[PDB]
Amino acid sequence: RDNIQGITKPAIRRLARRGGVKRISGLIYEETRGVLKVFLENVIRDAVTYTEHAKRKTVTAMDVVYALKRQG
Amino acid sequence: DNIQGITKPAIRRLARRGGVKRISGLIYEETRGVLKVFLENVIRDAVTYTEHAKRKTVTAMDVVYALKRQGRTLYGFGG
Amino acid sequence: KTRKESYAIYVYKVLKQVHPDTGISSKAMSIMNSFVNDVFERIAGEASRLAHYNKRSTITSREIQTAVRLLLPGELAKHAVSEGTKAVTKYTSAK
Amino acid sequence: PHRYRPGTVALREIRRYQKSTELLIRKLPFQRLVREIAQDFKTDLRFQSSAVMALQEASEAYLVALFEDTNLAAIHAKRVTIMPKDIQLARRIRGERA
Amino acid sequence: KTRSSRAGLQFPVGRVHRLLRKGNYAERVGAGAPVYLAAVLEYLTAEILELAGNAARDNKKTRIIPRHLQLAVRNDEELNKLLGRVTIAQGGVLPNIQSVLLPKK
Amino acid sequence: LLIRKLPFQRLVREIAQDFKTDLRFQSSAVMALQEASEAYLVALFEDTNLAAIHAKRVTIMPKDIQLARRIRGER
DNA sequence: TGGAGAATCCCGGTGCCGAGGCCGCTCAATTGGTCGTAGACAGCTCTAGCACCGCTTAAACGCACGTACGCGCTGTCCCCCGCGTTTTAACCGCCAAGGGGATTACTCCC
DNA sequence: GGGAGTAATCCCCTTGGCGGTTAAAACGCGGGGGACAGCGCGTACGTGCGTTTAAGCGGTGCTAGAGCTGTCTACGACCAATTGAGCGGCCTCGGCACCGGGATTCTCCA
Repeated sequence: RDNIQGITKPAIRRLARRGGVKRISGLIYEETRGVLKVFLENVIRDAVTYTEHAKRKTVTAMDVVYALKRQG
Repeated sequence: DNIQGITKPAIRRLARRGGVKRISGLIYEETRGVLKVFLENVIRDAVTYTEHAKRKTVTAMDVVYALKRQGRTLYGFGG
Repeated sequence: KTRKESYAIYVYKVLKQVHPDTGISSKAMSIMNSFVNDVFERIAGEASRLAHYNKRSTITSREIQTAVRLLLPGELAKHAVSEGTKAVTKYTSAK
Repeated sequence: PHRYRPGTVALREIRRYQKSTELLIRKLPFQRLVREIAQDFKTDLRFQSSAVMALQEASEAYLVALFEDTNLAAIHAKRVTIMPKDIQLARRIRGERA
Repeated sequence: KTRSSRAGLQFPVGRVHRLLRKGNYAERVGAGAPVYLAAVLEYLTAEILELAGNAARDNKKTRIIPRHLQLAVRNDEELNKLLGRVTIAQGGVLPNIQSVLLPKK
Repeated sequence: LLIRKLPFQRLVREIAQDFKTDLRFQSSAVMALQEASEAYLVALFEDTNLAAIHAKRVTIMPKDIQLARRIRGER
C-alpha cells in the first residue's frame, strides 16, 4: 500500500535538474507521481502477459525489453 | 515555384477547421515550409517503393505503403 | 476483367445482422475493407512475433489470444476474447 | 451600414468548416505541386489520380492536427493569435525537429 | 458443410487461413487460429457498424457515409484509442471550440 | 541512478500485484524498468521546460505537464 | 433594454445516378487419406530469488527566514479582421497523341 | 507438327492543349481590440541547520522454479476430386443533393 511516496521530493528535484529545470512549483510532485504510475501500469501489463504466454512465473528482462519495444 | 499555389485563404480554411480564431501574417510561410517537407518525405518513400517494384508509374497503393511506414496509416484508398 | 478479393459481402451481411434498415455507400465500403485488412495485418504480425520469441513454428489460438490481449484496449479486448473462445469451443465441440 | 464586431465571422467560419468535409486546398495547384516535387527525385514519372487524392487527404489531416497543436500552444501562453513560435514549439514537442 | 457455418460466424475462415499461409507469418499454422481471428474481426466490425448506424440515425440519414464512421470512432474512447494514428478519408473533424474563445460579454 | 532502488522495487511489486498474484521478478528486469522510467521522466521534464520558457516563465507548473502530454500524443 | 437585419433551419418539389438484387461461370474451399515430425508431458538438476538480521551513515524531513518573481493592473500602438471592389486562373468539356501490357493473325524452324 | 518472333489493334489510362466563364483569390482601407511593456506587491520557493530514518552493504539459509533432456502421439503439410460460394455483367428505382420560398433565430446599438 501507498508506495508511491517512495518517489521522494529530492529525487524528483534531481530528475528535474538533469533536464535543466531551474524552479519547481509545489504541485509538480503529485502530477509526476501520477504520470510515473500510468507509465508503469502500461509497461507492467505487457510484461505480465508476456510472462503469462511462456507459462512462467518470473518476469525476465527479455519480457521487459519486448514491452518497451511495444511502446517505443 | 508552385508552392505559392497553396494560397492564403486555403491556409485560413485549414486553420479555421482546427479551431483557430486569429492568425498572424507570418503563419503562412512556415505552413508552406512544413507542407513541402512532409510532401518531400512522402514522395521520396513512394518513389523508392515504386522503383523497387519496377514500374514507371506510382499508384495509390504505393503511397498507402509510404504513409504506413511513417506510422500515419490512411483508410479508404485500397489499403 | 481481373478478379479482386474483398470482404464486402461479409460486412454487408454483418451490417444487416446488426441494423436491418440501414444502407452503406462505396466509400464507406472501402474504409471498412481497409479497416479489416489493417487489423488483420496487425494481429497476424504480433502473433508472428510471439511465435518467434518462444521458439515455436506454429501459430495457434493461444498466440492469437495473446496478440488480441496486447493490441486491444479495455473492455473491448475482454469481449473480443470471450467471443473468440466461444467460437473456438463451438467449432471444436461440433460433430 | 451594418458591420459585425471582429470575431463573429471567425466563429461562424469555424463552425462552417467544422461541419463540412469537402477538401479545402484546390485540386490543380496541388497536382502542379506534386509534379514539381516529384520531378526532382526521378524524371519521367507519371501519376494516378487516386495517388494525388491520397496525398491531398494526408496533407489535410497533417495540417489540421498541426494547427490544433498550434492553437493549444497559443492558448497556453495567454494569447489568442497564433504565431510561428507556437508552430516551432508544436513540432519540437512532437519530436519531428531535432 | 463450410467451416464458417460450423463456427457459427459470418466472416470466412478458409480465406483467413489462406491469407495466413500466404503471408509467411510462420512455417506452420494451427486449426482454431483462423476461427479465433475471424471471430475477433467480426466482433470489431460489429461495434464499429453499431456506432456508425446510431450516428446515421441521429443525422437523419439511411446510408452510412464516411462522416458517420468518423463520428463513430471519435466519440467512443476505446475505438479512438485503437484508431488513434489512423486517418479516415472524407471524414472531417469533431466540433470543438475551446472555452476561452467564446465571446464572453 | 537518481531514484533509490528499494522503493522503486516496492512500487513495481505493488503495481504488479493487481495483475497476477504470487509473481516473481529478476533483478535485471527491475534495473531495466528503473532505467526506462528515469529516461522517460528526464525527457518529459525537458519538454515541460520548453513549454514553460514558451510561457515567459522560469518556474514550471502542472499546466506545462498537461500541455506536454497533450501535444506529445498521450492521454 | 427591442427593432433591423442578416444568417440559418425547415419544408416541398425535382431528378438523376448508384445500391443492390439477379443470372451465369469458375475456381478455390472442402473430403478423404497418407506420412513425418513438433511439441506435450515427466523427470532431473541446481541457479537464483526471496526472507531475515544487524550495523553504519548519507539522505531526507521539518522549520526559519529572506526575497524573486508570478500575477494583476494600466497604458500604448499597431496590425489583423470585415467588407467592398478588381483581376485571374481553376474548371469544365472536348479533343488528340501516345506509353503500355494483353489479344489476335502471319510466318518461320528443328 | 507444335513452339516461337513480329506486327496491328481494341482498349485503358495519362498528359497536353484550347476556349468560356465564373467563382474566387487579391488589393485596399478604417478601426478596434489585443499583444506587449512597465510597475507593485506579497507569497511561495530556495537555502541553511538540526535531526531522524531508512537505504545499502554484508552475510546466511532455504527452496520454487527456470532450463534441459527423452519419448512418442496427435496434428498439420500435401495431393487428387469435386462442387457450391463468390466473383463479374446488367438493370432499375428510391434516397439524397439541390433550388426556392418562408419562418425562425443570433447580433448591434440606441
